Amino acid sequence: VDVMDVMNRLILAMDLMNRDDALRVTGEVREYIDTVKIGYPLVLSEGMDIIAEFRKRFGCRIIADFKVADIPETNEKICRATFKAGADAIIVHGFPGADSVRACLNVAEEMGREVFLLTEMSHPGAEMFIQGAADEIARMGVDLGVKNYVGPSTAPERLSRLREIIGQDSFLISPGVGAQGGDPGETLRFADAIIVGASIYLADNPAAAAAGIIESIK
Amino acid sequence: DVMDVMNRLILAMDLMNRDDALRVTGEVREYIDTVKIGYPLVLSEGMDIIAEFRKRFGCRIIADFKVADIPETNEKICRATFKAGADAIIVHGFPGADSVRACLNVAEEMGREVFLLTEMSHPGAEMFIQGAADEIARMGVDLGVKNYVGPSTAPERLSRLREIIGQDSFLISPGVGAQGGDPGETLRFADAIIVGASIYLADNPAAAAAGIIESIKDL
Ligand SMILES: O=c1cc(O)n([C@@H]2O[C@H](COP(=O)(O)O)[C@@H](O)[C@H]2O)c(=O)[nH]1
Ligand SMILES: O=c1cc(O)n([C@@H]2O[C@H](COP(=O)(O)O)[C@@H](O)[C@H]2O)c(=O)[nH]1
Repeated sequence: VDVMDVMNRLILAMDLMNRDDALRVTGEVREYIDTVKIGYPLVLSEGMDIIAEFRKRFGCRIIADFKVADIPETNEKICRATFKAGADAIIVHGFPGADSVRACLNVAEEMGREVFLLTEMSHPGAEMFIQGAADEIARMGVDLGVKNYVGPSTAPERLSRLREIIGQDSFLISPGVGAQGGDPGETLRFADAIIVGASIYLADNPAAAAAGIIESIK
Repeated sequence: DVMDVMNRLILAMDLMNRDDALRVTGEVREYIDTVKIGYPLVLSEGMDIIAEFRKRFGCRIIADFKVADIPETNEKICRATFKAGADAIIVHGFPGADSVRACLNVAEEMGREVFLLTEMSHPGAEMFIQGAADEIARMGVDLGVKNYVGPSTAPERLSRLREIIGQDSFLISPGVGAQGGDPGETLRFADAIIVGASIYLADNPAAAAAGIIESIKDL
């Protein structure tokens, strides 16, 4: 169906692990972004309440990057807890199979939230097992009506293939830009938005880093 | 040398509120010294629940977080988890060797354990995990991983996993009870069984745990 709009096509990966730094750095770049990806590094350090804190302080969409990868019954519980904490969307692994994905879709439909299917990863180890399964995982998502996908900026031809599988109407976001070597502009040939973590949050000047990224893709 | 689990029985504590989780665990505390805590409880009550279990029950805690990210992020997850007091963490092997090593690095630094999840118990595991499982297990063996998780619901797969990891490795196995796995059959290959809802949702959890141990008193 209709997919979300991400301001400036840029999603902040907020993986700092203390609340003060996470809030401060996010504050520094709040003018450039309306969507923040929060994962386990921050949540396990500060608690699930950090999600509602971000939404209230910044008025942003929160994607919970929890790479959900359990059996269906447990996946439903994880999704329910996560959406109860205010997350707008959750990222789910496809490698555990269709029942595990459907469990997440069920909860997202009930609660009016979104699932992102992680089809392929950005790190070298992804080549061992994930890469060979990635096209089939993406097709599994398409066949189940998944609208939102995550694929790797560090493998542009794989990202291009993913876009071909999911079609032009699906929403695609892509990590590995900056620290992992992915290029903002090239990634946006295929992705609707890029995800950027440390090259912003570890920068001497995070606002300048975000502004520079946006300048390069204006 | 690997850990010893009292009565070869690990409680999967997947209740999602603190009072029920603590109470039910209290009911069965005499039967077990090792509890597996996952995201259902942790995301509902906070990471402080791990230290609470260790202090109240004196148990080993396995954090079932199915860690499945890039190496940099895996390191962060493991550090947060071990800082919260977890004795061990469960890590997926499907994201590959660098991602597993990141977890081993932190576990070595902090004096804790990694369990490698090689194969899963639910039907969807057939789609992608099953075909990779022997290679994931071999990857673990080649990296010196000593602790493994494999499925009670696929006994011949569990047997194959034991053949790959050898007799000296430690193997725990979920899917017993609710998912149809049998305690005794599973313990032919696994060092311990993991049991969740068939204990924690029972009308009488202590009776359920006692019944399970009674059925394996022989082993
Ligand atoms: O394939 C993937 C999937 C991810 O979610 N990620 C996540 O995206 C972020 C990347 O951060 P960074 O820009 O600092 O490399 C991290 O939160 C990481 O866990 C990734 O790097 N590769
Ligand atoms: O392959 C696997 C791996 C698991 O960790 N688990 C976990 O083991 C537990 C099984 O609980 P139960 O006995 O209620 O089915 C759950 O916490 C689940 O997430 C599993 O069921 N299958």
